Amino acid sequence: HHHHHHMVHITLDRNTANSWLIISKDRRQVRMGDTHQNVSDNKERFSNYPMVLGAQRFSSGKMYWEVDVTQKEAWDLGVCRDSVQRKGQFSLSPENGFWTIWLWQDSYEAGTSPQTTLHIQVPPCQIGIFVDYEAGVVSFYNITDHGSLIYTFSECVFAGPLRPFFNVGFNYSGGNAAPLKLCPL
Ligand SMILES: CC(=O)N1Cc2ccc(N)cc2C1
Repeated sequence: HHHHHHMVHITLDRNTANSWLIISKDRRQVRMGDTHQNVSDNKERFSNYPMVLGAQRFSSGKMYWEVDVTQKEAWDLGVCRDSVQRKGQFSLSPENGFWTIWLWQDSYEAGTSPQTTLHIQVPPCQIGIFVDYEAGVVSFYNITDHGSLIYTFSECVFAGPLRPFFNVGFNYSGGNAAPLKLCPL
């Protein structure tokens, strides 16, 4: 891919974070804390899962960013509508306003309904995410494997402003404490 030149500087929005997340001072890294992080509740926070949004909102254009997933066992990445549900249980699907991929139990899957099996030969340490708003496209790239394509959602019906979406995953195993990190341009 040659999407690198649409690079955007993403930062995380503390106000949207699940109350157990710890976001770095530079707002470029997030990890699961071992307890509640002593913040007030608000209507923006994801309550049920270790999720957080980017601060940036996109309603046009082409955008590209990269995320480091080194040594994690579980995570979700992509974009979502600004108006997605925050409270209670929900599935990650385009019908619910999410365009995502994930790692879970040693398999990679795209957040379609039902989910789609991904075929990745080189487990990624960094993921590239490309959004073309006008084209209705969200694509995922394996930066560890020379930028190879992972998955493309096409004919996307965004139906509103988009935000970068992150899930650091639970850490029941003790093997998933590592952060998600936004990689430098
Ligand atoms: C609401 C719910 O079922 N959750 C969210 C959450 C957050 C942190 C921890 N340690 C456990 C759980 C389970």
